[PDB]
Amino acid sequence: IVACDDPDFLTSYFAHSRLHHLSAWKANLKDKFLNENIHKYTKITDKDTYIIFHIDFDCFFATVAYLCRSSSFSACDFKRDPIVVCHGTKNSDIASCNYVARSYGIKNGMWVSQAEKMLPNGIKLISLPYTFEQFQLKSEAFYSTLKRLNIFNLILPISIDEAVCVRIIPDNIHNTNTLNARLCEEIRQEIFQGTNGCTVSIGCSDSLVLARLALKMAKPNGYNITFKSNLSEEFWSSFKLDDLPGVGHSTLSRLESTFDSPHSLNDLRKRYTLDALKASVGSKLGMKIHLALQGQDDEESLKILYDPKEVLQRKSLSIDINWGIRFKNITQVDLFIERGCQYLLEKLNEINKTTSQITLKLMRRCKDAPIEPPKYMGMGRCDSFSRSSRLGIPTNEFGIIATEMKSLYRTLGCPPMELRGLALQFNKLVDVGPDNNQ
DNA sequence: GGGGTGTGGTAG
DNA sequence: ATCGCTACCACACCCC
Ligand SMILES: Nc1ccn([C@H]2C[C@H](O)[C@@H](COP(=O)(O)OP(=O)(O)OP(=O)(O)O)O2)c(=O)n1
Ligand SMILES: [Ca+2]
Ligand SMILES: [Ca+2]
Ligand SMILES: [Ca+2]
Repeated sequence: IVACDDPDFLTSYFAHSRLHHLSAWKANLKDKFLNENIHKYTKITDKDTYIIFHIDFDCFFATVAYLCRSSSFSACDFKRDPIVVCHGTKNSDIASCNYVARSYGIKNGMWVSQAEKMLPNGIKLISLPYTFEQFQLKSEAFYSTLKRLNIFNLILPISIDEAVCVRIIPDNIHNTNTLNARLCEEIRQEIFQGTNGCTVSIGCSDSLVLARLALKMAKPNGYNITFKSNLSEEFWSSFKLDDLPGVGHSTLSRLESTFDSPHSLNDLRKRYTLDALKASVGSKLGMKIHLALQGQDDEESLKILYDPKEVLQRKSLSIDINWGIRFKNITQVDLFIERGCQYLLEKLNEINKTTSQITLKLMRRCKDAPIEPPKYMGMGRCDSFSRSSRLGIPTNEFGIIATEMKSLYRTLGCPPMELRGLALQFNKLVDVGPDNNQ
């Protein structure tokens, strides 16, 4: 066991943290895209008419961890057992659950302790460990298969297990549902073969937003083709409000307050007005939802098609550590800040940039919150504080950056024993060119 | 019109 | 036990 004051803490935490893995895998996929396209264009233009195939592994970690499970789980049945992937036994996140588990109401992100209560007696939850390297290998097979099929003009990485794949249709060609279904079935079968048993679902449409909703309707282990010309009340009635991309729990709560608790996207689209929507959730998010309820993308979402190199380019670099943070004094806090800045500077030098602006953010135990929260080593209920600094000259120098980060910590006034989380951010990245003469 | 700050929220 | 990350738009509210 490795405590936060141990030099090996960051290495250990990132080795175990699935959320760190997701972030790192996504960042690597974006960098790979940029490196592979440095001399190519491969951007969608205004003259192109396109179809979106949104392809995503079903219950990704649960599927892979099952297929790669150790001999102690040899008898586990993926079709009949409720399966989760997690580290622990109580207040530990279910990173992924299979569709048997979801039949009982279990969802990704739930704690094991919450999920166990949803099972009737005699039904036992199977908890599989993470298989991080094999998650990545299955991802490799997925992205390799997509490219090998030679059916897409543009393949955009969304996640370790998910890609937006764009097919341009010439005016030349009469696209049909039958042709799209055959492509869906080819993709699904080739990925199933190429990954040695993992399944993907596919949403197929003429917008990014409808392709995402079609993907949800397709799952598990299926495909759905719903173009704007195919839209119906039956389609909209099939979705919850937070099935919309960009709508999470906070936005959902506002929509339910404003529109008398709609229970489907059909309820919402029959009740809303654009003006009332903007007043409830904000101008830009309101417009996004209004357009989505017509099956249409907003301008911000379309940028990934028309300028993927800009959208996928990294603009900031940070670490966040909000688990395991228990320091007794400022000396140990300062050493942790130094270790984090060393880690960040290794990443910054790998991309050959400097930074011009940095931020320290912290989580501090709320005055009335227990010192030991419900989740072992968790941050618990906290107040957040952050402060940024503009550096005089863009730099990659540890002495400058770590000294200023430690200064920023002091300005926020958090006693070491009350600290529950820390974020170190390089907010603005600056190119390094061949001319460095003053 | 231009700039700045810290914070909210989402995704996977 | 248990590994609650992290990029990035949008916002509110401040300056000239
Ligand atoms: N709260 C979450 C959500 C996702 N993930 C990890 C594990 C997921 O398997 C993987 C992909 O996320 P998805 O949202 O695509 O979810 P799944 O693939 O598990 O299920 P599905 O896509 O079938 O709904 O990211 C996680 O660790 N914690
Ligand atoms: Ca998935
Ligand atoms: Ca996914
Ligand atoms: Ca959503």
